[PDB]
Amino acid sequence: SVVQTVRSSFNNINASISSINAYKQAVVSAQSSLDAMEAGYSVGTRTIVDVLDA
Amino acid sequence: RVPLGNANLIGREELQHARDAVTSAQAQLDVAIQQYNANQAMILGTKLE
Repeated sequence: SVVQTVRSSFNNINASISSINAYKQAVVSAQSSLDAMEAGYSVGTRTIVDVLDA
Repeated sequence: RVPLGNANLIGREELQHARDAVTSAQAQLDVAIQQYNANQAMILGTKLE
């Protein structure tokens, strides 16, 4: 039982690292989309609902 | 559309197409102007009688 538990914990740490990387990439993508939506609104090609959704 | 292009937040093809549309509209306005001038050359006297 100790064998299996320690192995599982190790794999879990690795999975956590990978998930963190994925989420950082997602955050950057969302920031870019929000900046685009805000600039469009500033120039007058988009409403404010889009800004709030972003 | 122009300012968004300064930053890379809009496709370059779209801005190119906007520029082309402006140029085409100018050319067609020139066509209309020349047609009007062509008609005017027959009645430049400015008196009916």
